Amino acid sequence: LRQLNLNNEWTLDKLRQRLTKNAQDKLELHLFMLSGIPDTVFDLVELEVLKLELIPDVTIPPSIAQLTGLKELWLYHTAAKIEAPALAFLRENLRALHIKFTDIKEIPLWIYSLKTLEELHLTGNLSAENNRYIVIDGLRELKRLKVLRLKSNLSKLPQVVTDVGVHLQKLSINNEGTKLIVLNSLKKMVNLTELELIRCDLERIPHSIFSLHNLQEIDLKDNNLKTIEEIISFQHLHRLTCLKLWYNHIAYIPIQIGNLTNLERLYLNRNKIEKIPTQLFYCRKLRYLDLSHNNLTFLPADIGLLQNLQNLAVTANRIEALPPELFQCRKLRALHLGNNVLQSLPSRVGELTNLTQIELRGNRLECLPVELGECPLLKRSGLVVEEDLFSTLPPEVKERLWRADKE
Amino acid sequence: LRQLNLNNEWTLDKLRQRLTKNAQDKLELHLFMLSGIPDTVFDLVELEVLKLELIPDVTIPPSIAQLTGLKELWLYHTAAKIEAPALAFLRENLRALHIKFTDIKEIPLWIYSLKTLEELHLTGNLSAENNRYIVIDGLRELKRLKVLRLKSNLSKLPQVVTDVGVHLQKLSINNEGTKLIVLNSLKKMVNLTELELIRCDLERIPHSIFSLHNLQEIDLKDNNLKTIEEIISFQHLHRLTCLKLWYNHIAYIPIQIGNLTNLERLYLNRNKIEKIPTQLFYCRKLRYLDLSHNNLTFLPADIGLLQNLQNLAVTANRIEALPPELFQCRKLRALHLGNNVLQSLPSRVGELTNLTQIELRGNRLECLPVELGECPLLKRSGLVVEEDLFSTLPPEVKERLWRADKE
Amino acid sequence: LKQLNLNNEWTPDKLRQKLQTNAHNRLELPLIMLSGLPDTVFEITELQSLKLEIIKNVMIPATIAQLDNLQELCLHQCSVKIHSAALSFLKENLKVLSVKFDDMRELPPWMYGLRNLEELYLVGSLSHDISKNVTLESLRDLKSLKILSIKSNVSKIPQAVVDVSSHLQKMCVHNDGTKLVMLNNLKKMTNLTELELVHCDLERIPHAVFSLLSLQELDLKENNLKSIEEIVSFQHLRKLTVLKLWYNSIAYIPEHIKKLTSLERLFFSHNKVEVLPSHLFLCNKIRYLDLSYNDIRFIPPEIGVLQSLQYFSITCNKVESLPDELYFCKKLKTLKIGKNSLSVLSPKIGNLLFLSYLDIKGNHFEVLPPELGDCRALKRAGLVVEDALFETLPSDVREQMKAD
Repeated sequence: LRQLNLNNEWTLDKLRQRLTKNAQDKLELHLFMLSGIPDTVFDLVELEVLKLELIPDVTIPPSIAQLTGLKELWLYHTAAKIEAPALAFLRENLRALHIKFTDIKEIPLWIYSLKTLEELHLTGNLSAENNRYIVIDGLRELKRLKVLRLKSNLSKLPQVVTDVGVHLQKLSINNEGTKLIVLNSLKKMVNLTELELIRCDLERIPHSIFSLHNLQEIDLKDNNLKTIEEIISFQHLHRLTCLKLWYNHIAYIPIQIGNLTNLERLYLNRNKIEKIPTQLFYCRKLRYLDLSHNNLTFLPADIGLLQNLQNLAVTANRIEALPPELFQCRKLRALHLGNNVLQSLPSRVGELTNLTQIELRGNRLECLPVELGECPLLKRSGLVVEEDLFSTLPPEVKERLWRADKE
Repeated sequence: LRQLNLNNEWTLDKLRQRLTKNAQDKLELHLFMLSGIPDTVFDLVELEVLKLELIPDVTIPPSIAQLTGLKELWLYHTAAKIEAPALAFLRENLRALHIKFTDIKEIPLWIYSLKTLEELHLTGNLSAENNRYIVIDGLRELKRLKVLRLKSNLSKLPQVVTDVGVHLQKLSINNEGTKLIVLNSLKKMVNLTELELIRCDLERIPHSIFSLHNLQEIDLKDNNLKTIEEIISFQHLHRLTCLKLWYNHIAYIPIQIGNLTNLERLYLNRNKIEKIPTQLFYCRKLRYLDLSHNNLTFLPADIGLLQNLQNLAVTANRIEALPPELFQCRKLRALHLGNNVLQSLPSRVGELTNLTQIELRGNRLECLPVELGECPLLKRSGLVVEEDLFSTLPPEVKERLWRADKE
Repeated sequence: LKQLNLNNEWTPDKLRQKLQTNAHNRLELPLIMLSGLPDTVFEITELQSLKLEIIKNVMIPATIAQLDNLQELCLHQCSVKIHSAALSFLKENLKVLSVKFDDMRELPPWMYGLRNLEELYLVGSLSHDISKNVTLESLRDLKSLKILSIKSNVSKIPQAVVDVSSHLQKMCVHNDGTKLVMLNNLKKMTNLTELELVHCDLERIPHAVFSLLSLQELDLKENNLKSIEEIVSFQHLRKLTVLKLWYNSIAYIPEHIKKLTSLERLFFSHNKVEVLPSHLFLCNKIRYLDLSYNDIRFIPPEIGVLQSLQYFSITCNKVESLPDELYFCKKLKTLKIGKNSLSVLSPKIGNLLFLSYLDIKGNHFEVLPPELGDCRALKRAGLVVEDALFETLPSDVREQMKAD
């Protein structure tokens, strides 16, 4: 009766009504606070991400074998019971699996027999008394696993994680305000290509990072770094393509960081940088750049040296003008220059026809120059311009802008 | 039964029509004087700021997982109990919490477990016997707290904020008539960009603001500042841009304010200043010169030098005649001349173009000159004036202004 | 229970969205068609005024103490009561009042108990038993009352006005067709500066108005004045600069106006004057001279003395001949000659460097001369001319005033 009642509640039409899409552009179905799982939700073969958030008394029948695109199982606070045929079906179609748990209470037990999945996520405190990282010891049978992401406020680095991570490609560690004691134990983690350390509050770069030649992305967001004096030891690495020291308090970025030519993306926004040196911009292949919410008083010289870029983020600092330094760049596509004290836009920004966006959320512009009327490519929806600032353009130019918005 | 009935009566569509927007342009919902909290409120997805006011002893359901856009929890006299999955969700989502309480036991004890919280508004007395800042001694667990509003009648500033202020970026303390013994304890608090000491009855500017260096917005509202002679040292503060010395007992301005070239908004309104020294008029960066409700009898001509001035509010002053040099500054956007003794407004206001709202009602203005219609952006809503004063304009110029009201 | 239903009905959000501004540039709540005041009014502490329109038997609580910004009340047909501490707070805070009394009870006796009152607007319908109003005679309690606008049938001037002889600065009556008598009270004005007797049914200038010694602005609008004759003592009103005598039946202005050498604002529009005198033009201090819609036949050539005249509205009059002496005065900024009886316009107009207003609508003209381009301060929006005569102008002359 319970299953029949919930079947009458959630018909296929209401399921298509509740169907959404996630950040991975996969079909998601947010099922939250249901006494039981439906059967029509397993009838729909279109489903790709089966979401089970806080649904108690879960017992999945083999009609989950009816699912075709099932590669994601977002079970949150869910105790899942799966029969052997449905478990074997999961052993050939399931690929990604996210778990939200309150310690051992909400951790499924059938995940260890799964040997063909490729992605997995975990979230929930693990460093309990007398159970120091002892609940995650059964993840050794998983050989095809490739992606493992953890947010489990770890007070210490688990040795089980170091043993497990041999077959790992992407690993992100979030401690949400807790010390991470790497203690040079990441030297074994040679296969890592992306290392994210979000809110590890390190205040020092561990020496084990300088040993991995596969890392292209290094992420130290919200680590409260003030003085980066460990980038001199980063010179040994020749794989880091993008450093991420953003949402920190880095007062100044030293000179030696200009020796990293392989760097292509600098995310240093919301920092304490006062003057960024010109020698730092000797690396002209900085395709992405994030320098917003900073204390830059002027845009320095060797931005003119930069040529292989696509955006600069200059939001919320003390820069007054677009100098010829930004004007020697011929590939910029997005300008994040809002809420600034930018006095004027000089003429050559009206040659920048390939201008996807501008950000001007409170900037001190006198008026948009007529050179911006030289580019019909930038449309009213394309750029972000204040209404009082936008109206100063000529009526022919404004009509062309609204036309290109329609056209 | 009351909780279930409240879930039943507060339907979804009536909540949709109950939705409003705040000053921060976020979707809003004010729950005032209810038995509990409806679950259909928690079924909402577009809501951003929910406002819990006078809610007696309710428990937060985990259905807050639906409230993904929820970022500001407003707690007014609400003793809230919390479910563990909802506690985790608010730990990972909720970012702004305002707590008003009458008793120091009314503040929830799970607010310390929040980790994504940055804005805290503890309004209500934290100072009590053996509970004087010992209850909020758990804000050491708070890590990303940047805005800490304290309308709490603090006799002396806590040691806990001296511990926390390394990461704090705004300290709004309202004692409603209790003097701070600051004791230069803000030296360890180095990351403040804004300091709003309002209604503190300081009667003098302390030296803790002077020891700091990162401040850009300094408000000393209603501090009973009789003398402000210390501002000579304010050149040490190279980043200040808004010196809100309003609502005080300031009777004069020392000439060393001319050293403060970095000021952009100088809010001296509702003070006892009777003469503006010309040295104050040296600062070219002033944009919001609000000297309203003061004892000024004349306006110096050097106001024409202040080209960046936009909103000159001299409302309710003793200024009898506006000098022509006042209209030298072409950036005047809102000339608040109301409640003054202006005998006649010169025709040079026709040269101004940025003027959007001029206030002349309540003056000794004999008649409105024709050149006032020369301002393009001025409209009837902007041109607030007595109806007979409006009738003095030519019916063709009056047609132009009435059309600006229409078109 | 009505108060409870009022609190339930009018949430503070509804009163916040009701908020607007009044005619005095104050934050005013226009509470209209209600049973009483809600208790959620006082949660809006930033309020500066309340408009109570037809809300009778209202009892104001002490929670009005939260309205620190409050400085004005506007009671429209409201028989309102107040509580003792609220009475003390509004005694120590309020500055402006405006009470209308369609019925006598709608005028409250409590409102005179304040002492911080500055401005009062006593609109309504007062009974002819004016001296019996002891509620009126309580304005002596007000130690700062400067504005007193009584829009009611004030036949006999109260001794309440006597008791506020010094502190008053603006005195306004709209008597609405009743003769203003008992002149000794208006004789007792000592420091009054603005006397606004609008339609006091004055068959001439009262001797009380002329016994004023510190007047600065006198308005006798809609008062059927017969003559201006006693002016040998207007010389004691050296403080007077504003004479407002339009919408009247005056037919002549004698030489006696030479007594006041501080007169700036002169109003004589819509009057029965058939010929403007030259001895009126003998005074040169006069900067504002209003004579619109009059019956003036011609302007004597003595108007050249009136150099400081910045306003000479002769529009909609009977004037057929305009002398060249008026065009000698270059300070005339606001000049309206619309709907007059002129034939041609004077070519010599270019000496008027400061000339913003020119209105010639309705008046018969043959050809607009090119000399209209000679005016420097003239504007196309300021030069109100028909579209047909807008066509009859050279393109350069068109652009001279059209292009800003």
